[PDB]
Amino acid sequence: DIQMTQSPSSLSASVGDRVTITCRASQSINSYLDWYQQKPGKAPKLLIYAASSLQSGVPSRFSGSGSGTDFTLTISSLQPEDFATYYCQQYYSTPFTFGPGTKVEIKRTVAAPSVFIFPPSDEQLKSGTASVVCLLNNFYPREAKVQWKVDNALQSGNSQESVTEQDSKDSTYSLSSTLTLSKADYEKHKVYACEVTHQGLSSPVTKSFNRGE
Amino acid sequence: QVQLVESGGGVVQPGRSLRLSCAASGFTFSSYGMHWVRQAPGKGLEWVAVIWYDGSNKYYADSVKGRFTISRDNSKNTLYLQMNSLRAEDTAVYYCARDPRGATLYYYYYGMDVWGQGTTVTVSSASTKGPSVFPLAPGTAALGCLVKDYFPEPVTVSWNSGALTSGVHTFPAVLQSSGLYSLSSVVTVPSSSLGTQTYICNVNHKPSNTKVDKKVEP
Repeated sequence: DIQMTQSPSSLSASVGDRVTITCRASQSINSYLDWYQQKPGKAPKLLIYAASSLQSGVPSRFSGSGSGTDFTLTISSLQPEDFATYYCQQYYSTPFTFGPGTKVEIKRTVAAPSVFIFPPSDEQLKSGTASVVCLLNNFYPREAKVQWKVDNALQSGNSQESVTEQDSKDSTYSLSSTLTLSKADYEKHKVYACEVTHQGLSSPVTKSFNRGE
Repeated sequence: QVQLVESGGGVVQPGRSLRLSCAASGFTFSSYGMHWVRQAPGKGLEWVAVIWYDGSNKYYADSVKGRFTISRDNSKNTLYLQMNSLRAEDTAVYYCARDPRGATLYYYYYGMDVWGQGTTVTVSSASTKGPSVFPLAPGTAALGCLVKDYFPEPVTVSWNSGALTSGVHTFPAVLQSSGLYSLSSVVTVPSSSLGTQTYICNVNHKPSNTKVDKKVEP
């Protein structure tokens, strides 16, 4: 089979920018390449076929080039409606393979997250389980790192993270981390701390609480 | 009003089988190749199968070869995908798409130029189950709701019955090792309004016919 790769994984751009993303085939696929645009919760949409031909109805600010193993998709002037994920696809040989996609996101100034930590509720505890939540709110860019400590001991394997899509208004992201324990463990410990790493912060920020205070 | 309409999605236990249908209309179905493409939650597009305009030949992705069968009936304007021996990793939205493949416009016109809307397949052993809703108690304060242990997707969450929308962040759900989903929904409010403003998350889980209104209090 033929392997497709893309680069970069994500890029931050502004309206009016000239955007260029690339696709690479593991072997020559001549001009047998499609480009697609997809927006969250919707079907892909054909932009370019045969490496350089514009699909009917698609704005001319889009274009494509390359042949063989290297291809590019270019948006001459980014419009608000172009912030999306873009995929290449070879149809030179079966099985037909997509690239991993390049997410074109909205650039903004660095914004450090706001950190909140929540103890498990009385109600949850009555049912034998403890969930401790740390919120990283309204930061940019998307790369952020959360870490849990219980009585200064380092947790691993008991947390799960989730991240929002780029907010439409301020273009920030938000992150939720949930530390899940048995009610019995939770009550054998005192200090619960979420430690956050992010470009917007001089040094990591720690939010903590003492159990039952 | 060229249109592809998928159907047949749903929950299915691992090892069991399922059939998707894609009804085509508004064009000459018998002149187009057809693809199935799927997208796992949070993942990119993965190609599943293709079949040519006259059902001549059919090709499959390696991960579904031997287990999936693509077929078509040109007198019913329909494309099918028979899925057997379903595995957890098969869980996705499945799309059908048409592909002229040089049949029209240009001999080099190859591409999926029209897509269906997608139909979700979920492969899991879990039983339908409504969520538990726990409060995340609070110049700006954060509060929220932890929506825990439900199956299947999705839940919808609103605050004060849709009245409160600014500063609301409802995260993507995560699948726990239990096979049950969990998500949280949070909102930041002025610290002043606590005690003066009431905050209630509204959660509904239609597959359980479960509806829960949770007051989130300081």
